Amino acid sequence: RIPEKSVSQSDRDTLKNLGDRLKMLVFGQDKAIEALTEAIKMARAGLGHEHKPVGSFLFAGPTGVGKTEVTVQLSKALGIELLRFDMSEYMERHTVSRLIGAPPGYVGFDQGGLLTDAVIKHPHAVLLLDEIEKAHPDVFNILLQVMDNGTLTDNNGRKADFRNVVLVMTTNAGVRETERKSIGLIHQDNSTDAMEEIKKIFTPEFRNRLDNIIWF
Amino acid sequence: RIPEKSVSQSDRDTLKNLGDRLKMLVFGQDKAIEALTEAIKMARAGLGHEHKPVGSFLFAGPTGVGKTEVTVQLSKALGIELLRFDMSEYMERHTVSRLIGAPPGYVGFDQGGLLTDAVIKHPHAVLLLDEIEKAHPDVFNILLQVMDNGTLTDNNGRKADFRNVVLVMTTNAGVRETERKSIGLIHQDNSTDAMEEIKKIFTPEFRNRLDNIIWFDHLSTDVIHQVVDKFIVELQVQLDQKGVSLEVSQEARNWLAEKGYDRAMGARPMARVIQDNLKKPLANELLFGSLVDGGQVTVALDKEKNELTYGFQS
Amino acid sequence: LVPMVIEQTSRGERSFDIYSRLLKERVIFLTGQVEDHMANLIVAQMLFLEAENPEKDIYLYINSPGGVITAGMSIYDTMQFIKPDVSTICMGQAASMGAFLLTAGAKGKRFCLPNSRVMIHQPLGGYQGQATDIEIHAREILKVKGRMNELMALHTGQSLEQIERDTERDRFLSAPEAVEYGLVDSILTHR
Amino acid sequence: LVPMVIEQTSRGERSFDIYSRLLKERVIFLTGQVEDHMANLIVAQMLFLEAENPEKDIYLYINSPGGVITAGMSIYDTMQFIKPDVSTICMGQAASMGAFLLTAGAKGKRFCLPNSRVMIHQPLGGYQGQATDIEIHAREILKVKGRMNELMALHTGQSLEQIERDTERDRFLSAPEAVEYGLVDSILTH
Ligand SMILES: Nc1ncnc2c1ncn2[C@@H]1O[C@H](COP(=O)(O)OP(=O)(O)OP(O)(O)=S)[C@@H](O)[C@H]1O
Ligand SMILES: Nc1ncnc2c1ncn2[C@@H]1O[C@H](COP(=O)(O)OP(=O)(O)OP(O)(O)=S)[C@@H](O)[C@H]1O
Ligand SMILES: [Mg+2]
Repeated sequence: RIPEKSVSQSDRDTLKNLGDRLKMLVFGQDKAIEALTEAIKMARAGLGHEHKPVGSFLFAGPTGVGKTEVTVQLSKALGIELLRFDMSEYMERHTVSRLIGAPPGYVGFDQGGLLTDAVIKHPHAVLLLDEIEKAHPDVFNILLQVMDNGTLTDNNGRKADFRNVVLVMTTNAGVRETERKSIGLIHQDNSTDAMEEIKKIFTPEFRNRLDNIIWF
Repeated sequence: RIPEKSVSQSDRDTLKNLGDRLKMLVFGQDKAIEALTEAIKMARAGLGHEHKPVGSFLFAGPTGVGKTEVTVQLSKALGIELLRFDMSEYMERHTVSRLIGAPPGYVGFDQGGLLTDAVIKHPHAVLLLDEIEKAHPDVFNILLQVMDNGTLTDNNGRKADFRNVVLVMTTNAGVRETERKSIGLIHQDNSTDAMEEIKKIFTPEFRNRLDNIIWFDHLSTDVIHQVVDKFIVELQVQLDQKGVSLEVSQEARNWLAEKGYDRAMGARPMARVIQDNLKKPLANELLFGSLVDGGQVTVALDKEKNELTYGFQS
Repeated sequence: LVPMVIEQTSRGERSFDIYSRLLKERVIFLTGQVEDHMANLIVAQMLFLEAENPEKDIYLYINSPGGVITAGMSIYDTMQFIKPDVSTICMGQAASMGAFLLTAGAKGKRFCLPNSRVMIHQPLGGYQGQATDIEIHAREILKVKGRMNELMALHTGQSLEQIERDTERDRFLSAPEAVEYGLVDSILTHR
Repeated sequence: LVPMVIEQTSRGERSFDIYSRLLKERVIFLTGQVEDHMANLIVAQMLFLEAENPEKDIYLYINSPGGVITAGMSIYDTMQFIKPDVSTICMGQAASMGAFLLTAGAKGKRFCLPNSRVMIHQPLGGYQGQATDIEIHAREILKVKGRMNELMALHTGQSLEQIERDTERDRFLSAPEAVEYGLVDSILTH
């Protein structure tokens, strides 16, 4: 019950024209579109990871500067659902249970999980975990297996495998340091401070799994 | 559903060649393969523990050193189910009810336990607990009986058999202490804090019933060269399905290894450079272009340019 | 009272003092007479910043009236042992020990303000003691005095005779004159 | 003792001293005898606020009663170097270094109160020692004194000879009269 575009591999007209269609819709993010388009092309060319997701992307840049527009338009072009989750709500230690689901014997066990149910219902979709930096460290740990293995076991035991979805995470960690100039009389070279700040905020295990960190 | 006694000749050949096969797939980390292969040999030989699992091993090492690859490949080599339980989900004490099941009279009692049901369904299998450190400390208590008594009771009272299960837990607890730079005129010693972290993270009783604690060393430059070859082989298999062929010059392999070689990130960056340098250019050609059919791709590097020179002759 | 300042991070905002927050950016603040406890604090900040980021360059703000020579040796030795290149910027005046630590900074990064001041004077050894004790103690200042002249001479590059001639009595050097003499390489360029 | 004001932040309200809370509002209270520690502290606050906003100016309420010129000169050097100008609002006693520092403020942004008084006089140091040492001190002290008169005259724009004559002896200038002299642009509107 999908648009039938994804099932047909021979329909490569969309992929070649994906960049042009996306570029007209979003301006100033041609570099991001090129990286995003090329990643999907290899995934559709049979070079995708056998068990990992299609592509893990960390959208780091200024807020409001064409980060969520590429995600919504991409879903329409690829004929897949858009799964948007706000990480601001999931900032407490126990919020993780909402996504995976509460274990047996506790309230909320009947609820399969906000994230697990959505991926199971829509195996092909775009997962937009906006404000990822705000998310609790426990949530980051769950994502490690997602990129490495591709499946999140739920409370009921069903394996929520999603290797076709494209994961996009929006953050504003780097824009902060670059925007703010150094302190002291003599100016300091802060070209590389943005990457170092991202390294501190995100554990090395999380960063290593990511395919590429898009820059806006 | 366990290996039969009086092992056959065919099974014998697999056991002696297991170490060689695992080393080819996972280069370096010879000590880890020696502990797993020797434990399996003793169990089949009949010298295994009467009421304990085949082997309980804690693989603590830097990221990308193959802590989980040695376990995934082991299941493939032995043709046994891989019971991979991610411990990131079990980050709180309440999550223990998922592994052993909810007690009678509470919701989810009917669902049962994932760990008990999985082991019962697959007595002979490799139990991989990834990110064990990230789980709550209380969860480790459940493993005590498994490592010593070899049985874990379920909510209904059913007892699982762990005598044939290979318990392997991967952790990166000591990575933070070793990578951190010491402060002072004289550089402080290293590799000692990593062991101390495991002692702090795991109780003495947990470390007292472990068959061994294998430390995975950082990947060397020579090892990375083999890793690049392994990734190229995977790309060749994918291309063979489409009929395309890929040939990479020895010089190009050495150049690519240096570009992506990272001690802290291990082998995972090699996949990233392979994806960007090789998969991305081929992707456009594979969909529409010469690589659509025939392939015969040849890739080399120009010393003066210091960039890859792709060739497509269908 | 030390003013409090706020910083921002994804987790939240932490409250830090003005000196600590500026010390997070590798900017040290040397101020007041040189005491053994003071020098211990300054060197400690250098060792901490060395581990944090060796590639970056520290900025030791030397604004002091000088003090005990022994304390400065710890700062001078620490400034060299660390891998980063310490940049010494004078703000208001440079005393005897202040000047020596100013010149000790890495060549090519030393800077001074247009209205900065400098001064170098022979160490003072006035004390009363036993005749035998005076000779032993007096011998030490000669070695340190010659040692101090030699160290600045290497950084400044002027011959030992030039330093001896100028150090015969108290001498003051303005900011433009400092660059000419070679104590520093250039004036602080506009940000 | 100092007050505890609860500022409003998204995560949670944080108590702060009156100096720190007003420092968030680009206020840098300068007061007391000029000292190296005091001067070092004041410049640290200004550098921190430059990062917050380069375009916005940094207020400066000066109530210093005078002190060592070298300690006070530190703020003058940093003030010119920093991109955001400083509104030198003189609401109290302004000694030689205090008034000199007050004059350092960028044109069009300075301020002064009519009730207050602003005096400018030559620095006086009673150095004692050998005749040769006194001569050396006399050279540098006159040299820096000339430097102070030359830099001060540059911003106001008045002839250096006039400023030197006025500073030859101790004199006091009324705040309204200071506007005519050029020390400040004009008194507070209201
Ligand atoms: N760079 C851009 N190019 C095109 N449209 C944009 C761009 N930035 C914002 N928009 C528009 O902003 C509208 C409002 O969507 P928002 O979610 O508020 O912003 P957004 O930039 O899409 O995403 P975030 O979450 O704000 S970064 C979208 O429908 C876009 O049309
Ligand atoms: N020693 C190795 N030899 C060959 N390939 C390796 C090795 N280590 C890692 N790789 C490659 O890197 C891939 C991913 O390695 P992982 O299994 O994620 O490493 P890991 O250190 O077990 O990871 P954690 O558990 O997340 S710290 C493997 O599938 C191989 O392609
Ligand atoms: Mg792993």
